[PDB]
Amino acid sequence: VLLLDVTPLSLGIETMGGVMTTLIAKNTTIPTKHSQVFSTAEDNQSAVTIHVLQGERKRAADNKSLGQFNLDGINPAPRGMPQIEVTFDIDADGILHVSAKDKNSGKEQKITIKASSGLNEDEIQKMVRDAEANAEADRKFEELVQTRNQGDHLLHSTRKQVDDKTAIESALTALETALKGEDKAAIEAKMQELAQVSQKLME
Amino acid sequence: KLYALPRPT
Repeated sequence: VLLLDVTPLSLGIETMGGVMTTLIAKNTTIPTKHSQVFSTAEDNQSAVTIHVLQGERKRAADNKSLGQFNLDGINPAPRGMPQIEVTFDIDADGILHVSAKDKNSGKEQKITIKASSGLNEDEIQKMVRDAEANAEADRKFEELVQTRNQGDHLLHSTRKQVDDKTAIESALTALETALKGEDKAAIEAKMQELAQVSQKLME
Repeated sequence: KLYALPRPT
């Protein structure tokens, strides 16, 4: 074969912090079916938002949206606990079916997206030449959101382990006021501090 | 690995 039909671009979902986390790589041959288990970003999260994205760039907002939908009913429960199976199927006709399932509740939802949607050739050329153009660029937002997400969980997971307090609370607002920043090593520095006024709650 | 989502709107 000289020819073959492929889904032209990365396709995935958005995850915490606003990254695109893909399920099916660009130029993958289709029909192709893929599955990936997600969980919940915050504790006692009851519902989630599955957003389908087309494109290569690390930041969700930069990729083409194909659709979105909710998965509700999830038991309130500690972040990471709920097993949320996300599945992409592209059949023959290039019809794209996404579906998210709560292993617990067994609650499930699905979206059916049209073959004709996404990016067009011109768009798909620019997506890529845009992508590698901002390679370094995007590997940067990568570890950033990695760290926000990390400091966020703490901000959260510290706040409830608590005078080394008047102090912890301090950190907490040095951490909160940094998370919002685009300076990683900062956020992480600030994390470092919390890491050491808080010992005397582990002690 | 394993990834996390957010709450809807």
